[PDB]
Amino acid sequence: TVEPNLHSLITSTTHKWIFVGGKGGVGKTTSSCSIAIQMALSQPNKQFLLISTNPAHNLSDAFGEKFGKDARKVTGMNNLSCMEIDPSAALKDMNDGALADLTGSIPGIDEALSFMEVMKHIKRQETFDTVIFDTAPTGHTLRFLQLPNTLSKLLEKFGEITGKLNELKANVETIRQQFTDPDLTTFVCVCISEFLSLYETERLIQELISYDMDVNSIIVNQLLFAEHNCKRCQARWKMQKKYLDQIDELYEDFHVVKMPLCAGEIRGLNNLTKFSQFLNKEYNPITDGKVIYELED
Amino acid sequence: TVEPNLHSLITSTTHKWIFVGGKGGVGKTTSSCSIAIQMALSQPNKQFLLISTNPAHNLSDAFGEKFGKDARKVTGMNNLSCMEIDPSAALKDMNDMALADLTGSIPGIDEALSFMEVMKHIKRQETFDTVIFDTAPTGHTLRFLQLPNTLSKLLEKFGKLNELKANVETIRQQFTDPDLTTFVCVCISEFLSLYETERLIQELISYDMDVNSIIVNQLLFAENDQECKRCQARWKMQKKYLDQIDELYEDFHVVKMPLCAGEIRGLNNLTKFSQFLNKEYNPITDGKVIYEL
Amino acid sequence: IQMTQSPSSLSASVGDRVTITCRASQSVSSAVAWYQQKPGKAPKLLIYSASSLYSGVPSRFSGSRSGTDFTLTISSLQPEDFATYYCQQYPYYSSLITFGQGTKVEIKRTVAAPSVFIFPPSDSQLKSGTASVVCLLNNFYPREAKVQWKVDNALQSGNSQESVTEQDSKDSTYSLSSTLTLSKADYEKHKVYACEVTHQGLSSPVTKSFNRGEC
Amino acid sequence: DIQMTQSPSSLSASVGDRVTITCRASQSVSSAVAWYQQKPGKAPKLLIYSASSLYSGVPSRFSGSRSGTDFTLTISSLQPEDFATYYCQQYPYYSSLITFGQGTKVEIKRTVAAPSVFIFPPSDSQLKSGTASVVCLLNNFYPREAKVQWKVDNALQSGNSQESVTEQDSKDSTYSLSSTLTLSKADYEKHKVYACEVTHQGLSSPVTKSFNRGEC
Amino acid sequence: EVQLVESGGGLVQPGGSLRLSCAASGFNLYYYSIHWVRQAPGKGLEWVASISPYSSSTSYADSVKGRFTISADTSKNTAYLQMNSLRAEDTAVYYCARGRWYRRALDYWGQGTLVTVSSASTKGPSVFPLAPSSKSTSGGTAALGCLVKDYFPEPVTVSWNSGALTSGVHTFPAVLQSSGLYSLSSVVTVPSSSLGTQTYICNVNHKPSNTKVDKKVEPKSC
Amino acid sequence: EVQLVESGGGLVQPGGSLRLSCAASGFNLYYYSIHWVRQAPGKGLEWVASISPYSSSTSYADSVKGRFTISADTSKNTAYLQMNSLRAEDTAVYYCARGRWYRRALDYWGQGTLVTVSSASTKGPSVFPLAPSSKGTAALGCLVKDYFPEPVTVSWNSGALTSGVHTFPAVLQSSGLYSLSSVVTVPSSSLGTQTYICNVNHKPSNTKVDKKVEPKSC
Ligand SMILES: Nc1ncnc2c1ncn2[C@@H]1O[C@H](COP(=O)(O)OP(=O)(O)OP(=O)(O)O)[C@@H](O)[C@H]1O
Ligand SMILES: Nc1ncnc2c1ncn2[C@@H]1O[C@H](COP(=O)(O)OP(=O)(O)OP(=O)(O)O)[C@@H](O)[C@H]1O
Ligand SMILES: [Mg+2]
Ligand SMILES: [Mg+2]
Ligand SMILES: [Zn+2]
Repeated sequence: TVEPNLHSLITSTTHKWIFVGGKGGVGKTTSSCSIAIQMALSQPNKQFLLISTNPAHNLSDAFGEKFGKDARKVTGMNNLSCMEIDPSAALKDMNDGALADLTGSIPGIDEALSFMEVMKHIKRQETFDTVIFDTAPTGHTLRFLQLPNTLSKLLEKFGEITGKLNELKANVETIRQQFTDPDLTTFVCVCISEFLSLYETERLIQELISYDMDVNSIIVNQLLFAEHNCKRCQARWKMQKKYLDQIDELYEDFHVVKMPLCAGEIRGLNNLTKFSQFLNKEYNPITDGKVIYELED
Repeated sequence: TVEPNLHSLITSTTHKWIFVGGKGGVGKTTSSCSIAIQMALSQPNKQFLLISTNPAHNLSDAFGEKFGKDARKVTGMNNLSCMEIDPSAALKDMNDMALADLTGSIPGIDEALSFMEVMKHIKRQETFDTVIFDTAPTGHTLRFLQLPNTLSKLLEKFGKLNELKANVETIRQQFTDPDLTTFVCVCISEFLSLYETERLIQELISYDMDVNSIIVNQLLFAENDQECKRCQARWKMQKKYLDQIDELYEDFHVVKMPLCAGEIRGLNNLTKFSQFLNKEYNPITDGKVIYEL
Repeated sequence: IQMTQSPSSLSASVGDRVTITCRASQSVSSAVAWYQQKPGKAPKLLIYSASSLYSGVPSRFSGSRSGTDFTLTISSLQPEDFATYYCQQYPYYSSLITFGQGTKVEIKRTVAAPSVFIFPPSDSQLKSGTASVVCLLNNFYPREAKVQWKVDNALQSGNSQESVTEQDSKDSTYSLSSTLTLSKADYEKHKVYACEVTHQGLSSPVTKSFNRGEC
Repeated sequence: DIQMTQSPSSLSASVGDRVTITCRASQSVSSAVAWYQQKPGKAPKLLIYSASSLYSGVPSRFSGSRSGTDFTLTISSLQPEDFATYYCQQYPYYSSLITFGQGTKVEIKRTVAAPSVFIFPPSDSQLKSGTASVVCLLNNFYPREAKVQWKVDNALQSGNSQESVTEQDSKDSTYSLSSTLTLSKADYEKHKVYACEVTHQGLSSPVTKSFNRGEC
Repeated sequence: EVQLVESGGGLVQPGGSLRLSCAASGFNLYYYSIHWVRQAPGKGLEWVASISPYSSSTSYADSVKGRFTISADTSKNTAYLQMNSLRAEDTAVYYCARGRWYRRALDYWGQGTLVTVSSASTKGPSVFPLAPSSKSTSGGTAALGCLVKDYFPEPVTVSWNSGALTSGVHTFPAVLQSSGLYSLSSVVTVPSSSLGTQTYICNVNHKPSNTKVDKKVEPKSC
Repeated sequence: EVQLVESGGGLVQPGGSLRLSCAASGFNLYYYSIHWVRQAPGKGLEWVASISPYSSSTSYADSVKGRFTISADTSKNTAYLQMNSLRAEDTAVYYCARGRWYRRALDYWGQGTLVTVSSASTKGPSVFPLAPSSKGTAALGCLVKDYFPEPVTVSWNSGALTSGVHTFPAVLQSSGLYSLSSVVTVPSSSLGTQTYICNVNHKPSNTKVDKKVEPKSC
């Protein structure tokens, strides 16, 4: 009895870590903003942080206001804040600078400073009630989620081959168990109904399950819903519906949320807000088909 | 010299390193596969390698054959080979010749094993004539390309080690040589793509990476279409930004690619799409090809 | 995880409603499939996802689910439907595929007592060093029957093997051969060789026997 | 180091005339060039971008063209509201820098008119305050180009005079000019003869106004 | 049309190795999953191995886990089953079947390939008569037949009077004897009156040994 | 409708600091670039700084590099120019302009704000007569010397005499003070019979001077 929406998640009062991910270009940033907006509107008494773990940030471009290492409120909302981690500035901040910049260019520093962001938030609880992650594409996001488990094993052996580390050692374990708690942490997969997206999404979900990451929600984005004389739209819709049936069959225990390809561009608090409502209440192509042209330009 | 095609690059005989990158979902893999095919077809006398530096590989999905850490020829081609580096398998291999799984799960390892592939490839030349890189999305490709500059600075201050330091400098000078290395940006004519592509090209130039080719992918060309409320609306949006791209990048090769009605997968359909990287796509003439997949 | 299918066998007639069930040890959602196999041939897919009819399969085949209980139904059995059926689970959380024990659907007919025959080992075989004694149960139904070898009134166990034919296409009965194997030495030690047949069609067990070398 | 050399610094034209202003880039900047119009005391207006593209709302008489590192602004048929100063501007891709030309002032063409010249000695009032200003007036002349030289006892002066010129008169399109020689009361009382020599194209040889110190 | 074809089945010694192949046509093997399911004589279906080339994933039944390895060569569109440390228990028909990435139900099957694990050597059968009783008539008519004993490998086909006598004939399924050799009986019921007047010859042709036998079956000479 | 409004301009001493604001309306400052362009008296346009919020990038002319800092506040849709270590050379009208990602041409400009860098304090002018020579037309006028700041307004006969008048643009002297002359040409016959008084009003110092301008009594 898994409704085709994220209503249970949007109105969830237990989730503390919500990951939004998937193949590149499927709509991770657009979806993670929509989820963040919906939770913020649905639960006005709780504070929400939307962090981008993708090095090439798109949160600022999406809302139209500049974000940085320090969490700032989203203009027009009272309980949603964004954060785009800057490897360069952040390292300059901790040092206080050429060599600092040099360490800042090393691969992995992005996931490390992100984990460090998570880690300092847990210390805060022991701020924001829930944290949504606009993750990088599949490949590097997995390594990030492996970071708790990787640090835990690495840490004890570190101790040996070598007090402050022991406190650190407890915190990593705390993160490790919360990411494996279905009530606390979940991963929302975004995808499009295309051939190359199917196999990577499946491949992503399986690997996430092997990490004990809870995943029960799939957003199928950029759907045409064409069904009346356009050759390309009908051809591509014919393609989309076929794979859409295959997804519904494989993921019958999942929340499979279907989102339309809008005629306008989803930008600003308003259009994101106007789009996100279809993550809460399912999109009806016959009824709500007008909303795809009502986007402000 | 600014022709809206990659004919000059496909028939290039000096380039040894070709990077294909850009924002996610714009079509890096499809384009990097298409470029590799065109070069292979244009230069029968040369062997070409197509490496994927993206951890979530799509070369196998795109061609329909399993590739791995060991380079394999593409079925149906005599001079084109792909390689999908697998971090877990590679590290166990290094251990069995001379902790490995853990280091294989550490963030950045993918960029490290990619550079090692490049680094050991250079050692071989001192083999494939040209190597095409299907890079990861904008954020992490930058980390990878900074690695030569990064390793040099880290390595020199730290102090066979000299031979390694010599190899890094060799890569560093070759990646900054416009005749040897270039970066091809792929993008779509959409707002969020406009600012990330620009941001990426500017950062690449600061690394002394040559970039003079931009692929604008998934264009509708609706006015040229058979003849729709949404398509004309989205093309109207695409054409607006497309004019802006033409204006800003007048020094670049701006190659425009149509949104096909079929799916570009397998050697045949990839080839048929790749031809539009050599001779520009004419919506009035070549409009039938988008349904022949 | 286990898939417990039932029954192991069932007898039915053309036009009958036949029902075969499979219980999953855990919840497998709807990840269950049904197959039909005739002897010597590869299995055919009938139903997937518990209740979805595979393409080209006759409509008399039907699948359904209730919790961990799964049911294969044939609305009106046809002559070509006599065969063995298998359920199969493919739950998402597991890489493993597991089959049920199978259900053999045989043709129902009226009780028929087996006519029994015993065959002493020929002289030709004895020259080679071994001795086979054969007991034949011919054209009986149902399939269940009990054969016991008695040598000089002593019970035998573990030195006999049974083989049964498929149902006869003309009269739908079974036949059974039981072969008692002795060395020529043990064979020539004892005199009386008897085969006792217990079947529902007999109003008490039948015993055919012979004495060694009495023509 | 990158430069945009604009020429000329000034040019005279009449209504209906075709006007041409050029700007040469020191390096190749491709087509990344824009043209602006500015009237005195007001902010510049964008006329052309990308070397030859006419900005929205700009009259079609304005036109741009490019040939290598040379860029040209053209006014097909000059109108009265077109008299002003124009600036070329480059914004090449490779550079974060924006560099402007020196500017081109477009003035109204007229017939040559000789300057009537006047010299003014320092007042008794000013000398009491400690300083001495001598003013030479060039009144209602055209074109603007003219040479004024202060000769104190037939000696040439440098660094102690400042010129100020009015905008073109709205009635007759002529200029007027003041040259002011400032000396301390001490240095002023050293020499006797103060002469201003005016050279202009409208005059049949230089005109010289002068006076002697304390000659009423 | 979609089809799979097994090959490689044959005779190997216990502890030995044998490599099976499953060649696919009508579909590209990379985007699909391939599964091996075996069936021992008289037993049910047993999944043994599966592979998804698209996800680099493989899985095995515990019975074959350390011994079997499943693989695929996408260039030639073929999957393989590498079997080592074979045991008698592994003797069975090996099917390969196809699965879908979204539906791990098996929709296309090969014809199957036979794997026989035994140290037994190729050997022709001995045929002995099951002579009809002259007087008994143990319920109904009279029974007689042929015992075809100690042969390998399978199969054996039996006839009667060069095919003229088919009515009343029952050829039992072969039995694997403890010696490692097979045996089966072919029986027939005939009229008691026709016992001395009619000749009965069973025809036993074991192809794998090229031995063909015709055995006349008469009553007991008292 | 797009418009920009500069503010913050004023008088500061050399070496001092000053912060300008450029408030935008009609467009989102994030997706565009904003530029400061200044114009010293009688000179051309000089770009000083640029900021692109969308690419976290800023740029400066070497003439102001390290002294000026440009920034933007997207929440209030406003840009700023922080000027430190100011010098007399920095004196100019400061414009702000936009600013496109695909076109670094400046399409919208503010009205401009005046920045004056000088150690000079407010001071009223001294007015001296430019007396007509005793021997057709005659030229006479007033020398308005040593005042600050701008501007100064001059009249003739309380506004009655406007024809033939030439009031020159002020000049910045080496002292840091301004000076200008206002002259007028009249009939030589009217020299002794008609009175000429120039009226100079320097508001910033509240000084009004009326100086009668007659020839020299020999
Ligand atoms: N439902 C939709 N309708 C119309 N356009 C969309 C929709 N969803 C996303 N887009 C557009 O498609 C592009 C890709 O969306 P988006 O940026 O969110 O993908 P992404 O997952 O965040 O990419 P990346 O891998 O770089 O992080 C964007 O320009 C976005 O505006
Ligand atoms: N011209 C086109 N027409 C139609 N479909 C296309 C076209 N180009 C790419 N696609 C499809 O859109 C999807 C995105 O393309 P693609 O995978 O190549 O982008 P990508 O940059 O490599 O993604 P990623 O960031 O994850 O690496 C693919 O499924 C691809 O098949
Ligand atoms: Mg994104
Ligand atoms: Mg890709
Ligand atoms: Zn359409």
